[PDB]
Amino acid sequence: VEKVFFVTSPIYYVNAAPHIGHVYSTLITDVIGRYHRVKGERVFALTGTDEHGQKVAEAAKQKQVSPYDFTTAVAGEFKKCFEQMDYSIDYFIRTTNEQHKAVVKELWTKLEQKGDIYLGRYEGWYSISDESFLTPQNITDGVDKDGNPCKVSLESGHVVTWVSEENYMFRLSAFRERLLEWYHANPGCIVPEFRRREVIRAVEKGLPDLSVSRARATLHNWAIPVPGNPDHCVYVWLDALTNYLTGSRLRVDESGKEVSLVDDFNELERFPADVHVIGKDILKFHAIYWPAFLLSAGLPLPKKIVAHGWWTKGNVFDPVEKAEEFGYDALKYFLLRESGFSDDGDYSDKNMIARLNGELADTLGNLVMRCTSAKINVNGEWPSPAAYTEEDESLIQLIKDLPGTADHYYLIPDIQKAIIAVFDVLRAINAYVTDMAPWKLVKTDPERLRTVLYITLEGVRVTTLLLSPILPRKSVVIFDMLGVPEVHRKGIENFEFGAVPPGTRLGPAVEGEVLFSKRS
Ligand code: MET
Repeated sequence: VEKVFFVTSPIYYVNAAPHIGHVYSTLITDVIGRYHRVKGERVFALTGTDEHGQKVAEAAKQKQVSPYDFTTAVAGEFKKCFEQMDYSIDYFIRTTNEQHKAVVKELWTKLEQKGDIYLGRYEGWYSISDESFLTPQNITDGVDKDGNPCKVSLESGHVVTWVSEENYMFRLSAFRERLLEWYHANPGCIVPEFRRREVIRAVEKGLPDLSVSRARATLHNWAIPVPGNPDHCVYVWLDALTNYLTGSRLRVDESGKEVSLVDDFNELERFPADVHVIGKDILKFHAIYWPAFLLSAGLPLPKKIVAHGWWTKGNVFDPVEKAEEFGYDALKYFLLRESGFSDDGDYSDKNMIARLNGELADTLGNLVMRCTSAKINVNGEWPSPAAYTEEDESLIQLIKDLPGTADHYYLIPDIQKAIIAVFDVLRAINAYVTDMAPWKLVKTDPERLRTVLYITLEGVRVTTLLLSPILPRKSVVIFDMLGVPEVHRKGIENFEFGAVPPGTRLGPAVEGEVLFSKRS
């Protein structure tokens, strides 16, 4: 039952540079990973690059560079981007890696031996930009790169082309009943629920067999050869999906480089994924194809697929530019708070500033300053509380209930709802402080201040602990200001109210230090 918590992002295409969609997907992956480490579990978080296929090769042809140099360069830009964004991903995987290819061949061979791969033809539409097979119902009319009539995808609006090849075929049609059993037996396996319902409808309709090879010429020879048939290459998505299996089997050193590939996945206790984070654009591949391959191979199926609301891939939005302007943690807070499982979000500077000023500065920041202020907290310590009033007890109840509420939300996972829950408590704590007016209590009633101050400090600690996956740097600052011992900054034991004992001294002040500075 207890294993390493395995969380993954999709592996991104290297045809263009890093951008918001990749940053978001990896941010979600990172936060889930961070939450489970704070909870005290073992974690392996995976991200990477999808480097083979027609469109990557063509993207490299256009830049007058060999596919090897082009992919190695762009992968480097992705790695730099993720270091810059301050993630805590455990490993970065590239499909060009030899161990990955080893695993692909191994999986391919398994599927072939079970009788689930046969030689056939695909005659039909294809989107090179989505590397996706389409039926005629998923295309319509549109405009070429030059401007002529042509066909485009209803899915993405990218150009389609007709394909008539002799291909290796995966017997996907044979897995319809089993996939439907899987979805019905595990009704939390796809999130959010309306995307779960979408998948089920699709599979109910019926499943065609799936092309899993292309002729080597079509792919510009930039792909993995099919075992025992050099004229064919492995489909970029069988290749790409398999990264999760590869990553589950790689021992990794202290610096982050891969070292060794185990034979049996159970050695490392990662497979299958506990959470696959993906965009909505790639749901069919993760919820239909991937499990069908795993069923064919007799491999365990993933627990959860979370499909967020942005399609994974004169109006620029540069994450690193904005994080340099508003702060890293602040931008992360905004991206995770502004949207759930929909595109709609006012990603404007007006709204980024509204939430920076309203929530992060006025609600969280102001509250940290009030409970550490030398005017209010005169001894610079956690006081021992006196007797609790019924109003005190109501706030204490909220703080006690928060961990279990936030835990359920983080496990769904619905990170927006987990933030909202924490901030509801932060608002309540502010309301309580304005009622008790502890600044007045310093002169008039000191025994009472002890109680008010203790509750405020402990509320700030518990909320900050649950926000630490969202605001990893600022949570450390906050804990330093509160003087929270290092041991108390993680572990489910410290989700409990009263974990930091009275008499703990605060961290020292800096002359005019601000936590979140208000902009405009
Ligand atoms: C197995 S995840 C693959 C995702 C795909 N390379 C994309 O960027 O959309």
